[PDB]
Amino acid sequence: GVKLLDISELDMVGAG
Amino acid sequence: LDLAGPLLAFLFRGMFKNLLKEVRIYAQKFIDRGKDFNLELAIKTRIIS
Amino acid sequence: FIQMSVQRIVEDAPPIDLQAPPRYLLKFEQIYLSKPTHWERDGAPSPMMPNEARLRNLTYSAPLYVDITKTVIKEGEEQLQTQHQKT
Repeated sequence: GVKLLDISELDMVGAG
Repeated sequence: LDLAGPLLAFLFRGMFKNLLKEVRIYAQKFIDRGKDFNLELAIKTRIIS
Repeated sequence: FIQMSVQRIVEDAPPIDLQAPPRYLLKFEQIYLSKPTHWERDGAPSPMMPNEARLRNLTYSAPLYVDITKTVIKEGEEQLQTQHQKT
């Protein structure tokens, strides 16, 4: 099954 | 009755196929150059999105 | 669709095999979604509410990440398996 990630585990790689 | 689920699955199949084709092309390009491809640049995220 | 069919579409995809020789394998294993978030021009994630999506003409979307194991064999009878978490 698909796991859920919280917003704190989203690294700021989308900005780099 | 194809609802949102089967329908979106049908699209996601073709789009994931196209993503795998894209990373195949990129990885073959850079392997034939003799050097290791960066996986993160191989992925064109805008296919699915 | 989200909980099961996406993971199945990923799992039944054939792993990618590449040559020049240096053999490369790619395999996708596990799937992740976060709650629908939005990055502004600063690239800072924030939880996006549907009213904001209606108002600012955004798409109420959640990013999708996948764990990817690349197994490279340099025809030396060794396999280096490097794992990228949450790609």
